[PDB]
Formats: sequence, structure tokens, C-alpha cells
Amino acid sequence: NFMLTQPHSVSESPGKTVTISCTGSSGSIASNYVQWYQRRPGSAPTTVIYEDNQRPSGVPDRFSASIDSSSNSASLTISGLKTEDEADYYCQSYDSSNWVFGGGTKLTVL
Amino acid sequence: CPFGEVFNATRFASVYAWNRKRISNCVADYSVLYNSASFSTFKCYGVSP
Amino acid sequence: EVQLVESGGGVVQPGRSLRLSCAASGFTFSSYGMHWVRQAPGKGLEWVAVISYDGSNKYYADSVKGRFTISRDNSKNTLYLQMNSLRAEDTAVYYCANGFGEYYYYAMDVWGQGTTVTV
Repeated sequence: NFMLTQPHSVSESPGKTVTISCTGSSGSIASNYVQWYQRRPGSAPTTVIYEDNQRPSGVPDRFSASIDSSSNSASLTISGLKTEDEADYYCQSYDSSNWVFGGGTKLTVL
Repeated sequence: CPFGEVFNATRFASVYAWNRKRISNCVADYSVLYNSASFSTFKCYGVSP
Repeated sequence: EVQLVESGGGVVQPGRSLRLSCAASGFTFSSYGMHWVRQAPGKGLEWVAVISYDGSNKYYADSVKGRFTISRDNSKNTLYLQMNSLRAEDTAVYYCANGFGEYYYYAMDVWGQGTTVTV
């Protein structure tokens, strides 16, 4: 059914331009509001961003949400990385009433 | 437009020698097309829906 | 201009009978449908059900079919959702909102504020 394509292995040195790529399908990428969900192990999950227009106090300004239709891709750059924030990124999308898990993304920072 | 007959058509003709019977001069219904949750995929290119 | 506030009771014992309303007005509610979305914690958004305007064909999810029955009236532009036999997994904020555009559901712009319900 649903096919997810991601690079097998990719890495870039810090201080350069990085762009995490996760293909979007089952609709128009300009009509989907991409909201990231995180669940840090060892901690109770809490919502950090919802309704796309509400800002709780302490929310960093580095995160920005928009859609770029010039090259049919979205650009996001995050600075101020913390040691406890090192984890794995998984991009999840839903179609109709089906859930599909990813194959598994492993990334090592050298 | 009598597109419902094609929608529930039992058989389809061959690609190379399909019978040509132009049907036009009407306004379609699209009443049942609004429930797209039963279709596995929905793709649109070149224009936003 | 666009103000929509949800109100209701507080501590409600499960199994009791009570009716709630989230009135939608200020526009053409005749061509606008009411959608209910449940957001499971940790997981993504969950589809609940959809209703056609004609009413000839109605489709419901396997996890909500049978137990629940919905009623709407285009004359008063109010949707009634009778909650019977509340479930533990249903203890979540209820979003009363109308779908994006006209006859579109795959796109979402504004989330639901939520209604005050206790299970």
C-alpha cells in the first residue's frame, strides 16, 4: 500500500546547510499543515504546539512553520541544540484510516 | 449528465477500439464523489483542488 | 467577529443522560457540515465519522458504529450528539468544528478549542 522513501544514510557537518527530507503524498503538500509530534522516552508526553496560532510562554522563535512551493519542499533549520535533545526524528503522516510505521531511521552525529 | 451508468458500469471496452458515443451538454452531479474517504489515494497535480 | 465559546456541565457521572450543543452560526450552515475530531495523546489525529447531505448513504467507523446515534436538523442549524455509555478511552476533549471549505475534509486549518467534558 503506502510507500515511504527516505535516504538510506546521510550526514553533514555542523555549521553548514542541512535539510531533512521526508516526502509527502496522499494529497497536496501545500494543503497539509505539518505538525511535529515528539515523545521523549523517560518523560510524560505533553503538547508543545497546537492550533498553529497559539504560543505558550517559553516557545523558541527558531521554529517556524510555512510551505515553500518554489522547489516543492520545506526548509527548516534549528540552532541552539542541546545534549539532552539528541534523539531520532520520525516523520509520520496518515491517509484515510490507516497507520503505517516506518522502516527505521538511524543517524549518528560525528 | 448520465455519468452514473459509467460509474456503475459492468464492463469497459478495449483501449484501442472503444465505442465512441459523445455525451455532453449537461451539468454533472458529483453528489457521491464528496465521500472520498473510501478511496485509497487522492492525487491532484497542476492546480490546487 | 469570529468568537466561538464552548460551555457545558462539569462533573458528570458516567451513564447519566445529558445533551450538549455547540451552535454554529454567522454563515450558511446549510452547506456547512459539523465534524468531530478526537486526538489521542501521543498518537496522531483520529477520524471519527462522516455524514452525507442527502442521507441516502452514511458511513461510520467500526469503533463508533452501533453504540452511538447522531441527529442533526438543518432548520435550526444545531447538531445533537447523545452520549450513552461513556467509555474510558473516550475521555478526551471534544472538538466541535466545521470542516475546511465546502465538502472538503482532507485539509485542516483551525483546530477545535474543545468542550468541557468529564468521564
